Amino acid sequence: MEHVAFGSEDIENTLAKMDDGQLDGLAFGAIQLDGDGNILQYNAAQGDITGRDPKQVIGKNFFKDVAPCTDSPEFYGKFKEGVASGNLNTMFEYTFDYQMTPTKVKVHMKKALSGDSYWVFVKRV
Ligand SMILES: *C(=O)/C=C/c1ccc(O)cc1
Repeated sequence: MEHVAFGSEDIENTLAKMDDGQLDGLAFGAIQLDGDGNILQYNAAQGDITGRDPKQVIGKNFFKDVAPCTDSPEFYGKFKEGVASGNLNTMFEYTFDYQMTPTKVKVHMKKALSGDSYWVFVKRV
């Protein structure tokens, strides 16, 4: 288990060290996206929240294919503004309801420390 709190101020520094197995040790869902929204990493906690099988969604586009209910100004619009700006740090509640029981969550999106990739962190509320 990786001991990291959801919403921590320096979360991007702490998760910069994590391979897929380490990410699977977190208490919350974690997705790493490229600037187009393609999934680079998707952890076990996230799959428990959403029902998706992690290795099956890596490589898919989060907004176009996996999570169309997030293709909205309230989620994807924030993401793409942050990619365009090169800076992103926002936390909001959302409901995931595509081919699943509607599930209310808290989402924290934050630009990764290095390069140009973006974290999406999720926990139940
Ligand atoms: C709405 O379509 C939400 C879907 C969803 C959210 C998060 C995931 O990791 C997978 C699917």
